[PDB]
Amino acid sequence: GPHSMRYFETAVSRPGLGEPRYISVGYVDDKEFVRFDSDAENPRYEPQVPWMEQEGPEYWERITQVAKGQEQWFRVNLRTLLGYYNQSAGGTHTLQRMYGCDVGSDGRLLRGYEQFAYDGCDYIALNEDLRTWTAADMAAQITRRKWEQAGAAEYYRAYLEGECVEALHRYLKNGGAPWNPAMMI
Amino acid sequence: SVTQPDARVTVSEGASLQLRCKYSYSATPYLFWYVQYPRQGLQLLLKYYSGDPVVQGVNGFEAEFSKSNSSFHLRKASVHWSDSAVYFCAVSLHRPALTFGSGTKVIVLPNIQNPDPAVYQLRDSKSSDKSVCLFTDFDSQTNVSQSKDSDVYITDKCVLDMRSMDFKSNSAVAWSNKSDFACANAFNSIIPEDTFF
Amino acid sequence: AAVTQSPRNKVAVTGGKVTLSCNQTNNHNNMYWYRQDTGHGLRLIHYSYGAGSTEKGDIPDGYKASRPSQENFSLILELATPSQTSVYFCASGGGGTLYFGAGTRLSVLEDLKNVFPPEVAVFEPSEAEISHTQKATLVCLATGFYPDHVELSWWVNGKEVHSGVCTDPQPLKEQPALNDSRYALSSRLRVSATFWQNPRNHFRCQVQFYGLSENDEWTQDRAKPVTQIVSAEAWGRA
Repeated sequence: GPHSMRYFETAVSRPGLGEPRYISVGYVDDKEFVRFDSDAENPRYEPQVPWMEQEGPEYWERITQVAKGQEQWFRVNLRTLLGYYNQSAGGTHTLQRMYGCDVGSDGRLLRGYEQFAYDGCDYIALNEDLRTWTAADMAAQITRRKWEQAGAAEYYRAYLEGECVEALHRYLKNGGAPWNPAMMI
Repeated sequence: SVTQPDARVTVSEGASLQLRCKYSYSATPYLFWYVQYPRQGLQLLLKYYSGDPVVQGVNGFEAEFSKSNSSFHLRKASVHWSDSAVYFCAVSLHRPALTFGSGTKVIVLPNIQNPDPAVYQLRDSKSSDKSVCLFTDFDSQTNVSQSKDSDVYITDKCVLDMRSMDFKSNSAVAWSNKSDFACANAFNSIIPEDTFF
Repeated sequence: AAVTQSPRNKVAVTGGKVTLSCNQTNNHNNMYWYRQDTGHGLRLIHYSYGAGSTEKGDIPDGYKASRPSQENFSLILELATPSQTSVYFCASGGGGTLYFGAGTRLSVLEDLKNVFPPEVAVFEPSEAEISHTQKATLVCLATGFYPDHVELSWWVNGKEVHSGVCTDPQPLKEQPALNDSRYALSSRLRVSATFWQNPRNHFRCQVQFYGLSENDEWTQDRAKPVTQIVSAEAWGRA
């Protein structure tokens, strides 16, 4: 049958209480199989299922480093959205990124995802073509313009059609955001 | 991944310079061109992430980005002798850190005015018996082959510039303490027919 | 620049503890540690996102990193190996662009006794050359030094000169067969015949050698190969 991998990245700015809390959870099919927390005593990716504990320490070391880098990716874009909406830097705000892929019985890609939400409302999302974007408001339309100009959609498209399919096939044995300034919010 | 397929470039002065840089990415990455002049740190020439694919830089250097070719070539119409250095192409995309190419050393060969090939001999300022033989005033197209002997040492071609005198010249140094040190058997090294002795 | 490294020159020993330090004054959140080796260009060892942050680079094996503050990023070599012999660069990472330091040359040898300062000798211009070219070429020769942490400079009448100077980009293996081989370096200061023929003109080839620090214990009966300046001289004649 068909399968699905899905990651959820949430960053919540706590003004005066330190740098925003970063959390990343993963879902193979529809089971939470991995999880990262920045407020943990030893912040790293953790296996949330017994069948992921078989992975070597090299694997966990690699995927953790991405999250710690993604944590830096979100703190920067939180500053941007703070200015885009003309909000004060003394309030709490949340930036969310959802991505993953649906596959078929063949094993090939069926649908890729790349969605961004701010304060619980939709912002910008990758279309089914994996080439165009759908913006929610005017501020996101400003974001889409530079993303179509830089071709940020082709960054994720290689992931969704690539290792996202491959990593899903791997976990069934029973990545991050671009750092091009124009490809940012 | 980033590749500078040419490790070395030897060009005549005043000519054109093309430093090659290709990247292995599915999307447009943050591109950089750094220059490392002899015995110096790294200095930024230019960079690109969006907008005008043609980027201007200091010292008459311009780089053109081609998403189709997936390259960030660095070009210069008329290269000066001072541009003789090593150029690095950097890249950032997945991480906020720069991955570098293997670098390319450029060697500008000076427009030699009047080649006056000659091999002289110099004596120590302190001693006398010990000496060194100097090859100089030759054309830029000349290369240096060291004598196969183990105890006879030959340096590489070296260009000096008498600034304010409009005079650049090539030069090489040979020396040995062996029994028969003499600048007749010093330079098997392409030496010109019109070479003075 | 606003990025400084210490030390700039270090002679290490196999098995010793080496610590490179890099301070900044730019408030850049990111700091980097690279090493340069011919044929490989510039390779990443370790970097940091901020105070307390430590991230592995492309080739972290053998090295340890430390970010005690926003300004300081240090590289720690617990067990020094000859494979760690290279030129190291530090950087600050405000945004995407990088700002480098002057760099640090590190040599790790099997035995510290193989460290030698250079022998400097100035060779007077040839009279046949002066007669032909109306010019005079002096040649400085720095021989038998190890490792190649030398900086050559020409000094005419007290001032450092740069015009009419060319120095070999790399030293020579005196005994090319050996892994540990002393080096030889040559330089060329060329001036007018008249200027050389002025007997009240003083010429001096100055060679800067970087060797051992004071902390290293020396038991060799010969002078400790510390950082020093070896130089030869020559006067004008007629």
